[PDB]
Amino acid sequence: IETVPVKLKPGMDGPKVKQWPLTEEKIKALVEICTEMEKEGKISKIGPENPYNTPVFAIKKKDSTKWRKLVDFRELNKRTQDFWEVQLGIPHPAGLKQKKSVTVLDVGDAYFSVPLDKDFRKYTAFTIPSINNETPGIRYQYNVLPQGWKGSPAIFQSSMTKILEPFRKQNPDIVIYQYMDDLYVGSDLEIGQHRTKIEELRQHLLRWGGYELHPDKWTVQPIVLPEKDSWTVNDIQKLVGKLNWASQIYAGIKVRQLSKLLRGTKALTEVVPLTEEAELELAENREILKEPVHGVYYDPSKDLIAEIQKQGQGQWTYQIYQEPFKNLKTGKYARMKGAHTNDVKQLTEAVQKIATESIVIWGKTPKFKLPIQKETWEAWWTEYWQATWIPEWEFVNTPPLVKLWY
Amino acid sequence: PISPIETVPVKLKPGMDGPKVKQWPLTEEKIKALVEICTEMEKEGKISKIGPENPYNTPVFAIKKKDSTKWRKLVDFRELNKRTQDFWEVQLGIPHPAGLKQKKSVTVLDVGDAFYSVPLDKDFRKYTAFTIPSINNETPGIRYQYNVLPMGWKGSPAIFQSSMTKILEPFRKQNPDIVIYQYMDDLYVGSDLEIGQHRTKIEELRQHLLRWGFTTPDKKHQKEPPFLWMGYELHPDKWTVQPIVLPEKDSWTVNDIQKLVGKLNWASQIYAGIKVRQLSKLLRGTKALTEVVPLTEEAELELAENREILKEPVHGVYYDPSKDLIAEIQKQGQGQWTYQIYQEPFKNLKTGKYARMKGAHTNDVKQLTEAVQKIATESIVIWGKTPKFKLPIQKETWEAWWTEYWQATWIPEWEFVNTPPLVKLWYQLEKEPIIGAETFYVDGAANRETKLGKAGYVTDRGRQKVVPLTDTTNQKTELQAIHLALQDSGLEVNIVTDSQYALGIIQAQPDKSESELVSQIIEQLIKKEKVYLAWVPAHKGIGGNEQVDKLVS
DNA sequence: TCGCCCCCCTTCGGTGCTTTGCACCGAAGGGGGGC
Ligand SMILES: Nc1nc2c(ncn2[C@H]2C[C@H](O)[C@@H](COP(=O)(O)OP(=O)(O)OP(=O)(O)O)O2)c(=O)[nH]1
Ligand SMILES: [Mg+2]
Repeated sequence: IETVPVKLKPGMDGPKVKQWPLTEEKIKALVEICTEMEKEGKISKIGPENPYNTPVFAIKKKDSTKWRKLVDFRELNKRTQDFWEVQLGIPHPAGLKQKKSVTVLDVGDAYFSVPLDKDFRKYTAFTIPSINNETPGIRYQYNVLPQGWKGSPAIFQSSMTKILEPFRKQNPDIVIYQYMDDLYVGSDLEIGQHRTKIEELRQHLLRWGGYELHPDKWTVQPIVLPEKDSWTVNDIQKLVGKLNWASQIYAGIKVRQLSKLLRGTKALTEVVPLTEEAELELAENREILKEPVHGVYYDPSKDLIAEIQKQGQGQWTYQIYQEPFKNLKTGKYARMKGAHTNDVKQLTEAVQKIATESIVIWGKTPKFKLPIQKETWEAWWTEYWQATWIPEWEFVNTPPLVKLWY
Repeated sequence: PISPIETVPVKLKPGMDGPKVKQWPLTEEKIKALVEICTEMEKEGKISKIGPENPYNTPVFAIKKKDSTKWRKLVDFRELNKRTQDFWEVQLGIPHPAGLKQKKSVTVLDVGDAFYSVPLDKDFRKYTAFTIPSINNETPGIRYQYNVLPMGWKGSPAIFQSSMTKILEPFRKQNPDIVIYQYMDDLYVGSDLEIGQHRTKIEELRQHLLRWGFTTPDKKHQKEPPFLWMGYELHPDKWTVQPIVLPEKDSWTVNDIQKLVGKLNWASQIYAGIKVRQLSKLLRGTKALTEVVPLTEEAELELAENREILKEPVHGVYYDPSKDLIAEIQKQGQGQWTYQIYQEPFKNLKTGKYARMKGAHTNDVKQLTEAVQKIATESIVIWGKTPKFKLPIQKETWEAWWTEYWQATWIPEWEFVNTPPLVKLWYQLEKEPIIGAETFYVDGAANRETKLGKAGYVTDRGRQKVVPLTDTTNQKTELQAIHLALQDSGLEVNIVTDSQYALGIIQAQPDKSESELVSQIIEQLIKKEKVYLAWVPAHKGIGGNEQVDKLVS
């Protein structure tokens, strides 16, 4: 078959990102994997005259106890031409988030049957490191549509459509959405009856070449206000600063008849009785925060952004937005691994879950603002990553003035 | 011999052409060293004569080798390198003897004339034009181009390393139980075979290299311990660094101190407890490498301590894969940390230190976390796994940190070790207001263009204060306001500010800072008994805050 | 009068914030070590 011409965006050059250190078992997995891929012609060994590189590592899902090679092509994808400009990419079905159970399938291997534009292959180079630098790094580049490259689902688009047509025609009310290397497959079948149709789809695939989500239960988490019977000055200074911040999100929120309560230089633990106009002002503000914001709409042309705050007790709140203070979704992620005691694992899992929700809902992942030191994140996050995609992220140090989302 | 291996195609950067730079003058001892290398190099096909058709040139020179009597031909390809394509370097790091395993039989080999045994892409050779001057006046020099990798070209190391890897690949796959550490042209070859069978494999390896144009001269073939390798000495059971000679000086220049600090960092990989904070401080604010810098008393003490350590002989041991790795950290003061990595007690694999100051404001717990992260990364590099940690921080202290701190943080499997001084939080902020304690409504403001500012407070018990401030900033005044409330308050205090900034710093529980002013506040926070700190939005007429915001107006 | 690699310590300068300095961070200066 004939390769599709592919270019970087104008004025950009290929990725030049250093390989980071890898554990013994990840290096072993990759040597085994890349060796086998080399024999099958999917990659070729290259030298240092190719000046591009992309980090490579390996993940292993507990419920699939084999390793999965993961090339972090985030940089290459940012620099790759758009196929929306060139009319090859994928659309998002609005019905997927309506389904009762969504299963995630890794169909990365379907790409390895299509060759890649030979002028573009050099941009896919990666380097396998060596324990104690016993040897120089070993470099490969791709000869076929790589896993994790955004041009792969676009180029393989028409192929994937034809593979799936019989299944989608036989199961009209199952919704399949391709996101990168994954198929997101939702239906309203009883759980065991869902899993059987997934096995059927897996079979239709193997005649050419995870665990269950529940958008049903992705509740939104609002801004709540404390309920008590007695109120101190500090309770009301914290209530006011909170509502003042919230007046950047909601409309017509009032602080005048609660600030009045505090007039005077008062003791923080001084119990101040609510007036009836403060009770009116409070129960009123309470309801505005109850039901959601009027006038917030998804814009597919703009990026998604996700913020996360650590709240303790293994709890994690998050907001997804494209414009400041116009949240498309507020939520709260809670862990259950067992110990209670790994923040970086919890945050890494919170990030995969939030990004998974954006794919189901809007069809793409958000750029994350992560509440963690860059170097702490980079020391550990690959130990807990379980997805075939990686979202964009940046690192923020944001002291809470208000515990706004709790 | 010239390897028959394929040449690596290499380009100039687009739009760029080749270097046109004149040879400078050289001594007659160096001209004769080059002529002999060069006439010989032409006879081995390493270089070829060129003529005026080739417009390029680049300067050449020569240094001596540690092979005391031989010379090293170098070309100043700075100009060619700029215009040469980029490469992806395949040397990702430096092997460490602590990552070696005990081997029954060991050999160290070095390839002769390594770079000159690898051919250079034929289309690129014309850009390597140079000239040998021969005492300058009497003749225009004799001109050559390289046919093989030049020493001084940006691409030569990686192309050689890549070529060596390919040449070694067949032998490695045929002998998976023979460890070959391949660093540039230096081969460490370890095996668990008997010496006789081992030396058979060596011959085989050496014959394999010779077929591909890589000689292994006897002079660089080490057969017996101690093996000289990568600046270390490998014995069967242990390893040492080659001797470290510290500068001795009555008068110290900036450059001398830079050299001294670098030596000590190199030593810190096996000498425990090395410190360079006070010596490095001396380089701050200096303006020339030759500026005399007087050693402070603290730098003299630190130097003295380091000399006592360097006087005691040390050795590392080798890695036993069947045992756990253990990393133990001690606190040394002033943001300095030292660590040891062992498997059996008092048999260190290696040591090291962490002393970087990250951020303007931090605390010991954060810096301990950074040390942990440095050690973890280093351990992946050397042994492919992270170690078990023994840390001088109570489990209670850590739990108190990662619950009240708003960022995700973590340490892997670790064990408390009572080695004072211990890492600890130097104060904590009450998460609830404190009954009976005074309430301070603090505020500070500065005129953005004027340099002038005011810091002050008002109090529930009725107290009142304003402080003129000169040459300040908006953020400083807020810090000063906090500075005052802590200063004029009892051991228990409640405080209220409207600087998200100040709240951010203090709430992170810093115990040190590049800011003298923040240090003072830290000082004062440590002396207090309880402190509740609270924030309110500015300029919305809140009780107390409005009283003080008015007052500071 | 050179090249490539890792490390540490200092200095400088670009970025973005509902800023007017400030904190963060990558790069480049110096040094150590390797071939
Ligand atoms: N540009 C440059 N390359 C060096 C330098 N030192 C070593 N190399 C490179 C080039 C050498 O060919 C290669 C191996 O180092 P060696 O010390 O063994 O020199 P070489 O093998 O060429 O000669 P030899 O027969 O071993 O004495 O590493 C240097 O100072 N400058
Ligand atoms: Mg040599």
